[PDB]
Amino acid sequence: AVSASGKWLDGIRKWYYNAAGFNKLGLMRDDTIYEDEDVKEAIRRLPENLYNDRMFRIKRALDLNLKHQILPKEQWTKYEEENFYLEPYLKEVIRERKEREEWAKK
Amino acid sequence: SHTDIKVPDFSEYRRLEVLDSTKSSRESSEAR
Amino acid sequence: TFLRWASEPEHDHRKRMGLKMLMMMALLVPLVYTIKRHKWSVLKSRKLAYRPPK
Amino acid sequence: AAATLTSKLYSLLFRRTSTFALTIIVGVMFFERAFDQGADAIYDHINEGKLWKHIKHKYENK
Amino acid sequence: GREFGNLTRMRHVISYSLSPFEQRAYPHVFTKGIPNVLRRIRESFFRVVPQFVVFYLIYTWGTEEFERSKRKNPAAYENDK
Amino acid sequence: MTPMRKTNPLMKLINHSFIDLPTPSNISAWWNFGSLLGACLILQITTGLFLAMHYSPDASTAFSSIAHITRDVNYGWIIRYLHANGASMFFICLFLHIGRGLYYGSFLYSETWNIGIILLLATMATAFMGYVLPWGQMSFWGATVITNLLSAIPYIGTDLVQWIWGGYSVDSPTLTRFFTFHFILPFIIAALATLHLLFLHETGSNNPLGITSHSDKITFHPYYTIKDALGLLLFLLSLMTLTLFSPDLLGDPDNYTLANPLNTPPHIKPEWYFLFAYTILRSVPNKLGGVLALLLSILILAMIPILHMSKQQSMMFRPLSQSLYWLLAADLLILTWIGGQPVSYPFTIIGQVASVLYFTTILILMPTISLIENKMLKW
Ligand SMILES: COC1=C(OC)C(=O)C(C/C=C(\C)CC/C=C(\C)CC/C=C(\C)CC/C=C(\C)CC/C=C(\C)CC/C=C(/C)CC/C=C(/C)CC/C=C(\C)CC/C=C(/C)CCC=C(C)C)=C(C)C1=O
Ligand code: HEM
Ligand code: HEM
Repeated sequence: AVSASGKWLDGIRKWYYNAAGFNKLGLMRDDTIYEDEDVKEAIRRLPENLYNDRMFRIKRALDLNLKHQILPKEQWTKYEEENFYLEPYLKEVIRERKEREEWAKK
Repeated sequence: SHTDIKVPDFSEYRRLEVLDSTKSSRESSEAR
Repeated sequence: TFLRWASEPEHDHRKRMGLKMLMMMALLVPLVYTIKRHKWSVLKSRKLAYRPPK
Repeated sequence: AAATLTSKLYSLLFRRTSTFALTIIVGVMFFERAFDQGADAIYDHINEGKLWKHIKHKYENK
Repeated sequence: GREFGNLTRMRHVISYSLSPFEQRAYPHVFTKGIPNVLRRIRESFFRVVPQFVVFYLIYTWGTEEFERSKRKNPAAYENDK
Repeated sequence: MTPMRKTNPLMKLINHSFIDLPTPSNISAWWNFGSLLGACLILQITTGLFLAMHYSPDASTAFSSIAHITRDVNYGWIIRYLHANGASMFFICLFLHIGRGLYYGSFLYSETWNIGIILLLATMATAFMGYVLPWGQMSFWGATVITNLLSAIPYIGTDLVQWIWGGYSVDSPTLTRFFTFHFILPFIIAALATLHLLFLHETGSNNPLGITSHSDKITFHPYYTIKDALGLLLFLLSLMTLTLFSPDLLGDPDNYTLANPLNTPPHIKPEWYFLFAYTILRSVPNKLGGVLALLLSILILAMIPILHMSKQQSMMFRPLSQSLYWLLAADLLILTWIGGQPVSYPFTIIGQVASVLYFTTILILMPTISLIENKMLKW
């Protein structure tokens, strides 16, 4: 595979990640996704610990935005430590919807 | 345990009259 | 000058009311902002903590 | 050691809301006169001679 | 879902607050307030300003070109003779 | 023993809408203009009602009536200026009220967003018929141009124009019906505004972050009352400064000369708030093309929710979309500026470029960059 292009792709993605300010508030990537019915069901399937963590980090972000403050540098989220915890659940829900729609047309 | 909880210091935000944890706040109440 | 009056005979009165408005705003705007800060202080100083079972 | 001015103003007036309203309206009565007179004097002092009330002297009482 | 009694389900969170009368209305508004505003301005300066600068350049040139057009043409009179 | 605001039917509504309304705590000033809009409406209504007690809606005495208001009616000049200046403030807040939704993604509330489009069109009509009431040179001719714009209809054309005019041209009958329509529509807008708030309450307000705010909701009575009471004070400060120091800044002369059907001023430019659309019209040589452009413009707002492709509401976390947004705003500023300038070579070409750039950015660039940002996030 392409090495220089892949490294350039990784570099620009990391640059874009730092440009987005949600890491400044301790938010993970999966917290910012718009909450449509599919996301609502996906959240309903989360285990209690991840659900509890998600709610608290959202509260902290809202609280910080309240006073126009920013979390300290050392506590910013890092590009390599992020875990896409919500990806498997959302994918399964979307696939189920596609199967239902495919059946419904015939 | 519920006893490990203790309120973090708000000294920075407190009024000058009630900064210290020694003098009663009752007298300053009317003024504040 | 006479023509400027004939097209605006409320000139002097308009500016007098403006003068009073300026001084009244100067007194009021800081006061109302102070009340806003007073009420909102409880939220701006709020501190949060997260203590899961472990 | 004297009790602060604000403390006295609170106990006698602000503690009871009815007196709090009474002092407000009396203050409005007084401040209205004071503010109006002060502002008018300032405006006139900015424009001596221009305002016609300062010109009446040159022609009055025939 | 529309009443404070039942909106969400949270757990294991604590909050601390002080009364309005026990704290200053302008705390650290000289040492901690101004720098935060400067952070806000700096963090979003290049995302907005430069575009509006282009607008100003387009506005100035335009006016200049418009007036430049009304100037008389010396090349339309050299031969008129 | 229980609170009396939870039993009386009239107090239940006030409690729901005003006192115990759950509202996000992190909403910024952008969420204040909503209230201000209603406040401004309430001002206009009262200001206009007092002007109606001395206005004669006739083509031969309307202009003289206004002159009499400003010279003989006690504090008539201030009332007239407050009405005129308060209309510009309405649009300023209205444009900023619409921009917030565009930026933060509030259009996802279909019902509320669509009701707003209707409210915008209703307010635009109210302001146009109000501006013709004074019966000045600009008023007379501005109505003529805008009313002759319906002749582009394929087969009906003239019929609508003559029907609206109540005759073969613009004259007293047109003035009278416009006066009545001006009077009534604002009250219709009030009913629409209640429907606007109705559909809103089912879901609630959207926070700047775009994440669900159900964990940080607070009551409205103690916090946003004072916060919205401070905004209204600033709104009044701006309005009173405009009225008491620069009464005629956002207006235009030639409205103080009697309307002449024969004479016509050269520039004849419309009001500032109806300038961006005016340039869009002039950019297309065809009449039918221009009118379609004007309409297609407003229609874009209805189509914007369908064009959304990103997996986030707010553009706060999408800087490329932010840059496009601000470029679009600058384009609107250029359109307004061009509308204020005469028809000439540089202005005409610039207007055409601005118009095409406007449409292309909304219809093409925004969806493409949104997908690109989804790619760099490994969505
Ligand atoms: C030259 O200068 C000028 C301009 O400039 C060019 C101007 O302009 C103007 C201005 C004037 C005009 C255009 C005239 C405008 C009209 C007027 C003055 C008339 C004023 C009065 C009114 C409209 C009031 C009449 C209507 C009334 C009371 C309507 C009441 C009905 C309702 C509430 C029902 C509607 C309800 C709701 C929420 C909104 C719609 C319905 C809904 C459920 C939501 C709809 C959407 C959906 C479910 C979403 C569907 C789904 C999804 C994803 C998207 C689907 C996408 C697909 C592609 C299928 C002037 C004068 C001018 O001189
Ligand atoms: C013309 C008179 C109008 C009035 C009186 C009015 C009134 C209001 C008020 C008071 C709010 C609450 C503000 C908030 O909670 O942020 C609001 C919200 C809203 N308005 Fe209007 N509005 C008007 C026009 C419009 C227009 C033209 C649009 C165009 C889209 C619009 C779209 C919206 C939307 C989407 C919201 C919800 C914002 C959110 O949920 O964050 N409104 N309106
Ligand atoms: C949103 C609501 C309204 C808007 C936007 C609006 C707008 C306007 C505008 C821009 C003008 C012309 C100002 C000028 O030429 O300087 C005007 C004139 C007028 N409007 Fe309205 N108006 C509204 C509501 C009302 C209402 C409810 C009445 C009820 C009587 C009213 C009565 C009048 C009158 C009498 C005039 C004549 C102005 C004059 O004689 O100078 N308006 N309006």
